[PDB]
Amino acid sequence: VVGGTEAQRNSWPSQISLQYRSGSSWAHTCGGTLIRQNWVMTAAHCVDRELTFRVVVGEHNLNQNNGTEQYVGVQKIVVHPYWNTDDVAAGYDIALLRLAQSVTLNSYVQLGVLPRAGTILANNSPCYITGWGLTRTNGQLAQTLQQAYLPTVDYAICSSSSYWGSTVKNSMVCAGGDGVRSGCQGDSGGPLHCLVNGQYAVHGVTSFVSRLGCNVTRKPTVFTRVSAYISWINNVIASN
Ligand SMILES: [Ca+2]
Repeated sequence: VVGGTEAQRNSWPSQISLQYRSGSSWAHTCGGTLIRQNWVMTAAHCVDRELTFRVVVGEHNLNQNNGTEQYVGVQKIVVHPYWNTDDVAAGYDIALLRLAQSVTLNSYVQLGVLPRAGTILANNSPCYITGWGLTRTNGQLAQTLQQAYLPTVDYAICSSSSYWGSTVKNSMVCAGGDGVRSGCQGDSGGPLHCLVNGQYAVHGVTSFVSRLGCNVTRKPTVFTRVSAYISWINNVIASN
C-alpha cells in the first residue's frame, strides 16, 4: 500500500497473508480474505504458479511473533475457469483456496462479509484497502499491516478516456487515483473493504495497477468486483 498508515493490530481480522515456500523459508506474495473457516478468497494471478502455498491468519507484523497468528496449508486451489494469465484486463482474476484445516475464529481471526450479488457502489463510496505490499513504486514490502482510505471511482468515469478506458470492464471496481494513495505489488488478492449500511463488506480483490507505477494520477487501483461472482463462489463452496 502506497501512502497508507499502519492499521491498529487485528482491526481487519479477515485479512490473510498468502506465502509460498522459497527453499527452506516462506515469503509473503499476496493478500486474501478469509470467507470460511477453511476457505480463502484471493486473486487468480497469485496462485498462477505451481508453488507450495500457506496461509497466515491473525497476522500483523510479518517479521515478528505477535502471539495471534495461525499457520495453515492449502490443499485445493480453484481458479475461475475463464481466467487468462496473458490477459488480466479481461477479468476473472479470482480464486478460492480450500485450506488443509479449519482456522479457529477468535478476536484476531474473523470471516469477511461479502456483498449481495450484483451490488454496485455509488461513485466515491468510502472504502479502505489493506495489505503488506510495496510502500512505494519499486519499493519494498511493509512489515506491519498498512491501510489507506481509497474511495471508489464508478465505471462510467473509470472506463472513460481520462482514466483507464477499455482496459477496465464492468466486472471490475476502481478506487483511488489521487496520485498519492494506492495498492501496489504484494497487495494483490487482498481486500477492498467498503462501508455499506453501517458495516464493512469486501467488494473487491486487488488485481492490477498501471505499468507506469502504483500511485499514478487518474489510474486508480483495479479490483475484481466480488458481487459479480457471488454465484460462482457459492457453487464452489457448496460442492467442496
Ligand atoms: Ca507476526
